[PDB]
Amino acid sequence: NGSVADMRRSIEERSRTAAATDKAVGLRAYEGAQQRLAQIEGLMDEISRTQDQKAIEELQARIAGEQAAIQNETTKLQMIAQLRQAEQALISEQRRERNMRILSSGNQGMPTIQ
Amino acid sequence: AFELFTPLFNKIDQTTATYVTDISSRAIAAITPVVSVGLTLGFITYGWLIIRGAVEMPVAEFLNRCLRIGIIVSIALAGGLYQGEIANAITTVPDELASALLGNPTQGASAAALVDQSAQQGFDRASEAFEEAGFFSSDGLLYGLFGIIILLATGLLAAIGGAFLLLAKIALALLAGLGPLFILALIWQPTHRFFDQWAQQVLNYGLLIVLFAAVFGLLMQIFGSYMADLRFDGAQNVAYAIGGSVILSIVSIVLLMQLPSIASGLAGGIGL
Amino acid sequence: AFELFTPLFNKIDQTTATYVTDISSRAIAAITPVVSVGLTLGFITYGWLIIRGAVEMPVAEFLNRCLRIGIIVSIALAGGLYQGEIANAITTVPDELASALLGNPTQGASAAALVDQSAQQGFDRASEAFEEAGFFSSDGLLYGLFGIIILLATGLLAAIGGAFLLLAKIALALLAGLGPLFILALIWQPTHRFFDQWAQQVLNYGLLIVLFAAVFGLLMQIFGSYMADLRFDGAQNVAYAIGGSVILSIVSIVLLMQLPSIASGLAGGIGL
Amino acid sequence: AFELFTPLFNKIDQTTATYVTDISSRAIAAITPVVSVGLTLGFITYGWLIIRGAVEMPVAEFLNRCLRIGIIVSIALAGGLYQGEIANAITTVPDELASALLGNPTQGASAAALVDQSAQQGFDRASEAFEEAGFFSSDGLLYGLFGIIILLATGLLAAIGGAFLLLAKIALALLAGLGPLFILALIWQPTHRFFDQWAQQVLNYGLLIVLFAAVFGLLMQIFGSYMADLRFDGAQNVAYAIGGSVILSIVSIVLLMQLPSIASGLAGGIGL
Repeated sequence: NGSVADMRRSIEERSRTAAATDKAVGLRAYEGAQQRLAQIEGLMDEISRTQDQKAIEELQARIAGEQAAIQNETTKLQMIAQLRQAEQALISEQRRERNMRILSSGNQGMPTIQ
Repeated sequence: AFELFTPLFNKIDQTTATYVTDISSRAIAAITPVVSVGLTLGFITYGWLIIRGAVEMPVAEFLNRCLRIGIIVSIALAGGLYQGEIANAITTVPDELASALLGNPTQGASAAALVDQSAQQGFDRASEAFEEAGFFSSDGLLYGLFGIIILLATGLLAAIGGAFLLLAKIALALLAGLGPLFILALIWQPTHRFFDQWAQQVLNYGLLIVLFAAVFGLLMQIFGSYMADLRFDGAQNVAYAIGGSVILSIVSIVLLMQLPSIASGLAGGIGL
Repeated sequence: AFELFTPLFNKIDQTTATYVTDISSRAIAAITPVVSVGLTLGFITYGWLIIRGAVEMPVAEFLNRCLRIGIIVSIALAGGLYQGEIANAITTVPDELASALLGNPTQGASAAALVDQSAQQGFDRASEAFEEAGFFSSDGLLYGLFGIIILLATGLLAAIGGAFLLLAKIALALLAGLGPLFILALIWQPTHRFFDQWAQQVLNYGLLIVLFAAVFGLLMQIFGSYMADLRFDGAQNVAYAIGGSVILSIVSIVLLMQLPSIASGLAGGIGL
Repeated sequence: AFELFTPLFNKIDQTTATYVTDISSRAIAAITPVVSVGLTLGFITYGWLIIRGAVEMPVAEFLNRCLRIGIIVSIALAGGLYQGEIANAITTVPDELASALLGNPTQGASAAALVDQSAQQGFDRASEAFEEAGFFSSDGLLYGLFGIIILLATGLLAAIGGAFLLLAKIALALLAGLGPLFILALIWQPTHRFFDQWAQQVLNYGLLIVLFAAVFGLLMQIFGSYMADLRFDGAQNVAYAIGGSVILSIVSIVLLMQLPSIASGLAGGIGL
């Protein structure tokens, strides 16, 4: 909506912000992944000191839950990638809408000689 | 809608009216009373002096020569009716271009109107081509080239025809404005050639305006109809349509090119 | 199929028939009986007066002058059979262009027909180029440019030739319509120059039409054959083919541009 | 801003001054005293010789011939005021092109200024088209073609008009510089034709500069206003706008092309 110049500024802002958002999400997620590795290493430090059978069975189920959490993060990353692709497609659609609006054959105006 | 020749023609008409027709009307109106009285008093004085002085033949020489001068001056000062003649030229172009050779009658239409309508059909086809180019993001500049070709053909045909019409109108306006100075040239034998030349140019540009209005109206109407039938559907061959467009454009263009030479040649052929 | 010059020629021929030929025929038909009886009665009256008081040379000068006036008026009024002369021009174009210089026998067609066939071959090659451009979404606009160049070459050549044919036909129609007035110019010694000029223009445009019929038919048939052998396969060099197309187009165009000066020069060279 | 015709005109003016006008000024200044004294002493000498020994008509022929020679030499030596006439031409262009036919109040601009402003409007529209082409990475070269068309139309109109203005100015500068040699040509009967031809060419290029100033100013202002209204918003048809641009351009180019022939024809029509 609005003038074609506003459409142009909105589209350029969306493109730049989308690229920056992709980068920032990747960076923060990688930091989280490194902390996840530290946590896994900690769980294996506990495995060395386990004494009874109940303790090691609880630790096995804890590590299984940890694996489930990493699985969930994998699914979330897949979902983020799909959303990234959808956002790029939407930006392209907006570009083409602006292009169609400029070149539409339904336009009736032209400069006036005065 | 597409309106380019109507505003341009109105603008040029206003410039010719304010600067070539009104100024001539202002000058003739200012001198008409004073020159009238002066000529009458000169007639009386010269008659008395020649009957009491230098030899003259009153019955034939004086009356006949005075009649010649009087008729020439009357015609020359009747050019002060410039508005009638400029509007006569303004009416001439559309009346002939509308139905002289078209065969299609309308309640009211000017030459600029018909050129604008035909050019609107052509430019609408070009706009549709541009829209198709917009649809295909890549693999779409072919439609852009099609639109450019259509635009150039329609524009160049319309521009040539309208510009020669403008030349005819401007020239006729300037000649009508400068008329009285050249009708006055009949008074003296050495200056008769000036009237002959002015008359020849008037005939030249009148023949020009008739030929352009008639032939240009016919050709531009044909081109407009052809472009109005042009469609980028799946049933019409694009190459055939664009080729027909360019062929019609170029045919009309060169036919119109021959016409100025024809007008000048007929004007020269008539003795004058 | 590609049909552009046939409808255009038919439209222009209908226009000229309705506006020049039919009006001239109707005007001659309206005056023929009345002028005939008036010319006869005037001859009788002048004969009686010259034998009864006026200055006369009874048998030599009266018979000679009467015969001159009668023969000249008979030819001019006979120009009233305009429909024959218009059909003669419209058939002079195809008979010459069909087989006079082509050599290869053509069963039967018109000038517009052959121009249409050759232009169809060119435009079909352009359409194939556009199709190839459509196949390669990107890296395909090169084929679009190829199609544009083919389309422009074909269109320029066909338009140039057909437009000069149209000019010749229109001019011949107008001259045939205005014929009787200039045949009457023979009667008056001061007005003999009008007949001389009319005859010179008639000869000019007749030579014009002969030259374009012949040469244009030959050149357009050559171009049509060349384009009909063009293919975007893997065995033909695209550059060679497009270059041959543009070379043939430009060669034909410049030759055809030299022809009008030749026609006018020949008409001037014959005294008339 | 767009400033091209102002620097070019100033460059050509400096060149034409420093060579054509300054050489003629200094050469006339160097010979003026010598020729003055020589003519005076020669007049005294020939007077003494004719009154003592030579064939003479004392009071009528000798005094009249001396007067003719003196007036012609004085006029030819008045060419030593070259800067006056060069400034006269360089100011005749702007005064006429400014408000003679435009009808708009003028701050005191020049012809180059108005051409620059209108061409700036056109080139700004082309630059906006290029910007839009930059926005659409692919599917944007259509806007590049639009910009190329706008740029070519504006540039070619401005170039034709400005180049004929330049031709008129250069020709007038050369003629003014060589003026004295042709004003001295009235002294002897055989060399009279040289002055006649020089005067005819002066009239030719003066009429050229008048016509181009007026008409080019009007047309270029109209084109500038039209292009200043052009916008690539969603409300104007791109095809309509570009077509109007090309039509205005071509209409102006051909009208201007008719002008040199008109100027030369008028100069020839005046006897001289």
